[PDB]
Amino acid sequence: RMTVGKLIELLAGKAGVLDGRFHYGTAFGGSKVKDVCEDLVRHGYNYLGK
Amino acid sequence: IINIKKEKRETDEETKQILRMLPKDVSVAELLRELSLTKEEELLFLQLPDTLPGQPPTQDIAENACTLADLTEGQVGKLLIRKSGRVQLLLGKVTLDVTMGTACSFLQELVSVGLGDSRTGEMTVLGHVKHKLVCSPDFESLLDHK
Amino acid sequence: KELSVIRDHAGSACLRELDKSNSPLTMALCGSKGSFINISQMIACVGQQAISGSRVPDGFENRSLPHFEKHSKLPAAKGFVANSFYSGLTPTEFFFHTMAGREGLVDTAVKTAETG
Amino acid sequence: DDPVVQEIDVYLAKSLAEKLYLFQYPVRPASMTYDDIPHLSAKIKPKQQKVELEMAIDTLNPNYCRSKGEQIALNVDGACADETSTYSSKLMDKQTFCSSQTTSNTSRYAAALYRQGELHLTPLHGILQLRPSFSYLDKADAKHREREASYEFLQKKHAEEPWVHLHYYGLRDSRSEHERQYLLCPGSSGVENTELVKSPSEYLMMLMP
Amino acid sequence: MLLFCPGCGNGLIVEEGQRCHRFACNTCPYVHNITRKVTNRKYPKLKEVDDVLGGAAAWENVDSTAESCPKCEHPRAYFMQLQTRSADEPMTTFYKCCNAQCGHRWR
Amino acid sequence: APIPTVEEKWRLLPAFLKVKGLVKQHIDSFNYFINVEIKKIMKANEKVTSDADPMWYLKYLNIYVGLPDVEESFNVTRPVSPHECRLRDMTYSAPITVDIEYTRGSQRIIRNALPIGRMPIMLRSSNCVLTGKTPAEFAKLNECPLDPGGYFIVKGVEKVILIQEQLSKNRIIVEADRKGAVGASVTSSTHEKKSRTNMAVKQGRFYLRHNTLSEDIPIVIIFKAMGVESDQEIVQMIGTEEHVMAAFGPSLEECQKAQIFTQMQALKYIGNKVRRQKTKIEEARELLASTILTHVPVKEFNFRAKCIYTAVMVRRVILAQGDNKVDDRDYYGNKRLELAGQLLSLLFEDLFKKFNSEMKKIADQVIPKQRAAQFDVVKHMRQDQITNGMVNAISTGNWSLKRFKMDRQGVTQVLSRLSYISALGMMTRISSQFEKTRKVSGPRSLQPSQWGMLCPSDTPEGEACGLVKNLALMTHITTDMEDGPIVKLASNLGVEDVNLLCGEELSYPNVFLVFLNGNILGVIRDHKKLVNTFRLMRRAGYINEFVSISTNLTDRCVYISSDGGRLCRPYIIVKKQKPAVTNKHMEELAQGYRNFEDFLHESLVEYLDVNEENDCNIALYEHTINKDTTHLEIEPFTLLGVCAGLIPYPHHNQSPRNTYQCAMGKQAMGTIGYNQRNRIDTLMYLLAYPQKPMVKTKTIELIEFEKLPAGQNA
Amino acid sequence: PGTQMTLKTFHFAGVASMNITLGVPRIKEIINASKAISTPIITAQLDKDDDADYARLVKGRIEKTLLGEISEYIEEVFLPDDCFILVKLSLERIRLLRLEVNAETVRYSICTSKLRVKPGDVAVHGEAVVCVTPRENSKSSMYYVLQFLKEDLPKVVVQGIPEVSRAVIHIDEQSGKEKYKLLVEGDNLRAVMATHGVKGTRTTSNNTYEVEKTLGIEAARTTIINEIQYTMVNHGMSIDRRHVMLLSDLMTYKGEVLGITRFGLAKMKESVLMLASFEKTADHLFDAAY
RNA sequence: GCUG
DNA sequence: TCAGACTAGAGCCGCTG
DNA sequence: CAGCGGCTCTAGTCTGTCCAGC
Ligand SMILES: [Zn+2]
Ligand SMILES: [Zn+2]
Repeated sequence: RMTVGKLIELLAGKAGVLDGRFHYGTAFGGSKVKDVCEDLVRHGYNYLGK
Repeated sequence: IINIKKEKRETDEETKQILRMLPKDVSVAELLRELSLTKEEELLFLQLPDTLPGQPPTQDIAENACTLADLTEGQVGKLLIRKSGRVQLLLGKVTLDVTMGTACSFLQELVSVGLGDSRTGEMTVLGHVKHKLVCSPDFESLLDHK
Repeated sequence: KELSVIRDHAGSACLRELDKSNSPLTMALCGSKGSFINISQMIACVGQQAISGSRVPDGFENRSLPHFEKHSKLPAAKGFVANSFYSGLTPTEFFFHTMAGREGLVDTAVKTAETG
Repeated sequence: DDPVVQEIDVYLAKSLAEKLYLFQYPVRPASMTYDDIPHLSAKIKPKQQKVELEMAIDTLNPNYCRSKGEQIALNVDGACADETSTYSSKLMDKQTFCSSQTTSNTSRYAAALYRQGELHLTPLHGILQLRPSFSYLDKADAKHREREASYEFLQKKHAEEPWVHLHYYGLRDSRSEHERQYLLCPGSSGVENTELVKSPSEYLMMLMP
Repeated sequence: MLLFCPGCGNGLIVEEGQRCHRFACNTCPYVHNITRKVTNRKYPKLKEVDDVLGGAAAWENVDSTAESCPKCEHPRAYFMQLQTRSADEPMTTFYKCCNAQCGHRWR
Repeated sequence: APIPTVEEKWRLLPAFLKVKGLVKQHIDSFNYFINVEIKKIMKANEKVTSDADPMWYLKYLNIYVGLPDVEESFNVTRPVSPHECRLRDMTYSAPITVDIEYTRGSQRIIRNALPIGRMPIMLRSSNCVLTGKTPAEFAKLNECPLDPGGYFIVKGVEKVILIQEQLSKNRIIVEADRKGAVGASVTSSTHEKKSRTNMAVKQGRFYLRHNTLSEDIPIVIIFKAMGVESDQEIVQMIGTEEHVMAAFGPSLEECQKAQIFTQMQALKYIGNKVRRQKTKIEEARELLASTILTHVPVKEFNFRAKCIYTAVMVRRVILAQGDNKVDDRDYYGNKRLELAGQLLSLLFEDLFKKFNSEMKKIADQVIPKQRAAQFDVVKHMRQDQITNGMVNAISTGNWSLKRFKMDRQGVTQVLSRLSYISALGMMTRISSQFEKTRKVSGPRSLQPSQWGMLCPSDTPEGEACGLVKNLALMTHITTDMEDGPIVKLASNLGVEDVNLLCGEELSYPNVFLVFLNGNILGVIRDHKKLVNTFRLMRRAGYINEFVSISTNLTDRCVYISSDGGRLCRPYIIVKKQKPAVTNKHMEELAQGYRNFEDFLHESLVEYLDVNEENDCNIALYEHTINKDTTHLEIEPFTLLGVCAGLIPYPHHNQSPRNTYQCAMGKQAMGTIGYNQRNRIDTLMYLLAYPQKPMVKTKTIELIEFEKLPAGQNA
Repeated sequence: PGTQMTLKTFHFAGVASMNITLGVPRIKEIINASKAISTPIITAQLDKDDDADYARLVKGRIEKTLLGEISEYIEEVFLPDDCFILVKLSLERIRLLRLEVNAETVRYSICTSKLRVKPGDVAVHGEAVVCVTPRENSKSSMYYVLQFLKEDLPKVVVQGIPEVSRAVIHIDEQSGKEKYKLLVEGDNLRAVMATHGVKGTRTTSNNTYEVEKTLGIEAARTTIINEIQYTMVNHGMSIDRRHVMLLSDLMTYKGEVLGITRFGLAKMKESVLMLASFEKTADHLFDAAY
């Protein structure tokens, strides 16, 4: 089904709950993977959520 | 067979199908041909805007339309030909633009009709009309100024 | 052909470097779900979007959308999506993917009434 | 872009402003002119302007099939009556032209007699299209039909206006070279106009209320 | 060709008179004697195309080669992909394989 | 160097949704009905006169629609709120009050407020009690500030008039017949008559067809009946190229076989073909003046302006055989959208005419029979014709108006309350015209013309696929303009009256026609100066901003459209590679110094239309701006609509997945509103502990979904 | 399988041209047994298949060419003594396209079904020119019928088969050989079986009605088998041959190819209640009463 | 109208 | 909405006597 | 010189368009 957006929503949300943010998922924009990967490692989780 | 009553081939500029054996002009070129190349007088026929920039003089009105029937004889304006073929009709403080109208190729006759008597009168043909001019307001300049 | 050749070349490269244990690769190899097209389409390059077996027909006068010049027969003007689903589709590319996709719903609906 | 050529003065003439008509012939090319053709009558109604003309066509020229001309004249007119008759002779002598009116108002149209260095405008009272009439064929059918055997109100309103008859003076006749001078206006070379003093912003508000 | 009467502007027809063929009006006496050769060439379009077709290069100007089919595994191939049925949430492909001219066509 | 960016440009979208969009499309049609169109209906029907016993007459002076009221048992009346109507199962309606002038022997007796019926008042319109309230005062009315309105309450059920998609009347379609011939047609709907007329080439010769003719008739006879008698002037209009003449040739050769050489003979021919509903001449002459091509005006039985139009049709059929440029009905410039107010206008005109004719019947019975007393019609003004005509049509959804041969069904639906999005979603739906007749797969496809107007993804999955569609977030539907200054401007921009010329000019390459709503305004040379100047006059506010102008260079016409029902969308104006909108302007808008209307006036933003963005070149982003760009897209996420705006990262998903969420997201359990506990409904689902989404669009913030969310983070 | 056929594209019968119906509309066309279908295609094998010069000759014997396609002009001539329409043949283009036509043959292409034109009225004054002297139609027409012929005379067929819209050459790609087969998009199988230089024993047709009319019921029976199996294999379905065999035997056991329509079922099935429980439920019950 |  | 393969008619021309 | 007759052609018309749930 190639629902890659579900895979990003899980990652952006996880980086969001850990620092009190709502990450945006707007079409043709939104918060990028490169930004949320660095939020997870700052809080001690793996950058790809595994 | 009569050479002046041949049958009409359909494009009126191209009437001659049987014989004894165009590009488009621009208003700068039309006025240049009738001044330098040929001194002969010619009847133009021009379409002015619905209102000219005047007031009807003492005509008892309301900001109603102004037409050439309301004005008085004399000089009414000046016609300027500029470089690059632009032509303007300066008809007051305002300048109106002048462009060539549709190129008619059917016959047009300019005629007087005078009912000099109750039931009879004179009809007189003053000449043929070949070219049409269109005058329009320059809405870009009129508006840009204000 | 040139575009489709670029798509084929970009797909082989991704598979070569994908490590064993990549879950998507496993499901393609064992055939349980997906295919090497699907992997290549979400990693490397979404294909030419095709409607009724052809490039996107002109739905305006001599062009597909007002964002392209008239008579232009370039790849992106007629439905070539150079992005993958990871990189995200551009406004223009998304519209093309949706259009080719919508031919999906249209065909399924037509078949049901007749096949019955 | 300076006005490097032909600053042309533009004058206004009113002496013909209630007299001048533009006639035009949609089916006759600009090279075939009615200047040679003898005209036999001119008719007008001065209000609800509807001009009619009758033009004579000759019969000794080769382009006239006299055998067919005798037949069509015999269809239209009873063979020997001649009290009322479209054609006096046994042949079709005349073509009649019937006008259609182009526009109700003509206020914005002007004829422009160009002369070297100056232009002379004159208002038009009317613009008419003249077409060859096929009514004679209908009359021939009506004579045959009798032998064999709202538009109503509006036409009766146009019948109230009495016909005005006009003498026709063609382009060759000296009266045409005479009256052509009344398209000019006597005036000084340089006059500042009392009218047309409005500004661009007053003019824009006048044409766009 | 259309030719029209200088008098009334109806359409002329060709007929025959006592000395010549004539263009003649149907509604007025006007006739025009054909004194000399007059012509009108339509100039239609020839069926030039010869068009041979179906060459192998005209078949394999599509992307795919050196892939694997589930039937005969040969490299010289001709692939196809569809998606236009959204009842099929899986993808749709069809393949042609013609190195040994085996000619499979499956899903 | 890169082209610089104005990052606050997205703010133009909240400033836009304050006035247009967000279910305003519905409200701004109903307001236009009850504040102006109800007066035009009365104005066209202002007098009634009994045929028997003349010189006695009833006159309508003015009409009012009033405020919602309930009529109770002992004739007490009190104002009512929308929620009391939901509970008690009654209709939320305001009394139509009219003032009349009439004869009781004294020839001017007046009444200043006669109630003749009751009008359903759509919520959040200009007469609803909710409009202009504060959220603390919605609480007294038991209403929710977020509830969109745009719907009626009729007998206690919430009913939405859906947006109907239509074809544009008064436009020359050129299309292929079943048999592969090419023809043309123009559905000539006017307010007095709708009719279709066709141009057929059934044997290589052109015939005109109409339902009032028992057989279709050669077009050269119709030209002759309209008084262009010479064959030359006909061919001059049709065209003077050799192949156009060769194609029209066999049609002259038909009329010359019959004895049709004269107008009277041609009118006699048409007379002997007319189906009977003076004989031969006037049942033809009136038919050409009034029913064939009825949208083209003939003033005093001058047919010149109709001859030019029927020549344009024949020429387009000829040039569509040589190459098969048949037109597509699927282009949205051709499509038109009919909203709540334009349907109710037809229904009320039918009801008001049946009211006057019923009252005329009453007068005709009693005046030459009953009594010497000069009876007053006031005693016969039974209200039930108006009230029950409105309420039955809205409740049942069938609009059988025999006056205009219309028999639509399924016009209204019950507003869905499965969730907040299910209600707001329904308010943007666009039902189509075909209505699932058969599997066509032609209009079900996503046409590129839908860009920014209709949502790509939000369509049902099922038999309705591609026939039910939803508006995008940033679209506007025009109303009908006054039409006056467009003509007065165009006649000054060098247009020439088509009556002053023969046919031949229409076949010149340097001559373009100008059309306004399908009625030719004349011809022009230098169309580029016309189109540019007309756009300048629009930008500076002299011409109304919704008037679109565009060029078709293939068929040599300039079109000016001022009719209502066409989708507009705002764009930023770009001149010489620089966008007009600036960061300072966006900052001023945020401060409130300037508003979206101010941007339109200063020529910073203008509304393009689907026929006009055919001409324009639109950059998506500032870095895509090239030498020949005319407009810049404000926010490209507004290509998606309301329901698709819930999806996080939809551009990372395969397209069918987005469509399914647009169905599922209407069905999710959630919270209907703040009044949900004081609300009694047939079936209501609520989630006990709802949470707002951890990842959200900007669209979620615009529609305020995170105030009453539907879901939980798992 | 009809529900699995997604109405795919990318199918052109191997010739980058000659589009075909496939999928559900092709199965529907076969089982309806309609006498005409969309794009009927005759495959003609050439006997002297060695080289292209022989293919283009016999292609030109089946593919239609009109008189206007080989004439460099057609002209009306009006003279004082007579008037006629004249056609000059472009004998250079004849000599290249390898057609067996000249002025004397074009006299035989005309005189058939063309307003009763007399043989005398057509003359062959040189090897490149023909003249058609017009005559009064004497039925709903005027002698000025030259304007009919001036648009009609080019569209007369001088050579080939009238039902064939086009033909194309196809080339194999196997390494072992190279031979040219001829694909005919048209609907006269008998004529293509009988032109000199087509191997008539090995040409076939899509259309079961053409094969029945030309080759009998047993060749039509095999064509139903071949065509259903061809359509199934292209969409990657597979059916055991015994099912398509039984379907074809069912449609041909009464000697005529009967459809699976209501009309074919009324010729196969005797039972009133079977017939009345499918379609036309009123008419079958009143007929059984009568 | 929507689900199947 | 879109064929669709039946059922009469209108002829048509040309041998068929 | 005239009359059947079948052809041939318009076109006319009635006949379908998945299963089921709520
Ligand atoms: Zn004539
Ligand atoms: Zn294979």
